[PDB]
Formats: sequence, structure tokens, C-alpha cells
Amino acid sequence: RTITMHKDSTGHVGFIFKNGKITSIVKDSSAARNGLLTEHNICEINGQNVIGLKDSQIADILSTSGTVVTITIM
Amino acid sequence: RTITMHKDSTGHVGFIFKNGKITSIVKDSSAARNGLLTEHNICEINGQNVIGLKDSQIADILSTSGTVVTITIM
Amino acid sequence: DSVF
Amino acid sequence: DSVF
Ligand SMILES: [Co+2]
Ligand SMILES: [Co+2]
Ligand SMILES: [Co+2]
Ligand SMILES: [Co+2]
Repeated sequence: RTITMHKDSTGHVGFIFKNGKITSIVKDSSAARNGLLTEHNICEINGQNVIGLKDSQIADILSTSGTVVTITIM
Repeated sequence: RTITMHKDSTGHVGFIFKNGKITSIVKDSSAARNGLLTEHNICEINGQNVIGLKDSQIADILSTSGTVVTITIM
Repeated sequence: DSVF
Repeated sequence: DSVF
């Protein structure tokens, strides 16, 4: 349930989340091409367990990540 | 060059912008269905001229708008 | 970035 | 909302 994505020229892989759960996918994005889908909880980012982290704490992980971002969902 | 959109259940019409210019479209969104496209400058929102407003000032207009949001682009 |  |  692990997806590898790559940031675009604006620094985004292409998803929106809330309460730990993916809610929207950006058109023409890495998230779109790699088949990330709404309504699933985020379990890991770059192999780190993020279950139970606050959205701002997940956002910090995402924003500070380098170009490649791997995400595991439940 | 005027598009009428409708906020979804998360309160979004489905676009990202920077420096007054649309940069991304959300999949399955009102912006997508109504044919908003990247790389154009935002001229008006709900009939108000926003040329020259800061991104935060455009964001306030968008966020405080009711359900229907009309946008004109150059 | 912010979505609207 | 924020996009990532
Ligand atoms: Co599923
Ligand atoms: Co054009
Ligand atoms: Co951003
Ligand atoms: Co929002």
C-alpha cells in the first residue's frame, strides 16, 4: 500500500489531506499518475509512522522532505 | 472568460494559484468540470476586480464567498 | 500551497 | 486547505 511520488516544480506531489486522511488529488500530478486515491488514512511517509500525528506535523514532514516522497496508506 | 463554479463539501472550488495566476486544478472538482485551466491571471472574482491584489487578499475573497464563485481570467 |  |  506504498506509493512513490516526486515533487513537481511547485514543490508538490499533488494531494490534500485532513485528519490524517487523503481528501483530494491534484490533476496532472505525481499523486494522480501514481494512483493515490481519496478516503484512505496515511500510515507512513518516507518510512516514518505518522499514524496519530497532527495534520500540521504530517505537513512538516511533507514540506521538509526532498524530491521523492513515499507514502503508505491503510 | 468568466466561469461559474460551486464549492464542494470541503468548501473548495478546486484550484491553486500563485502570484495571481492559476497554477493547478483539483481532480473531480468544480474547477475541473467548468474548464478552469492553469497559467491564466485572475481578473475578477464574483464581479470584483482583483488584478493587483496580493494572494492573501484574493484568498480572503475566495474563503469568505458563499457557495457559488464566479471567476474571470485574462 | 492553499487550495480554494 | 494546503496542498502537498
Ligand atoms: Co480503497
Ligand atoms: Co489559454
Ligand atoms: Co505549497
Ligand atoms: Co481549504
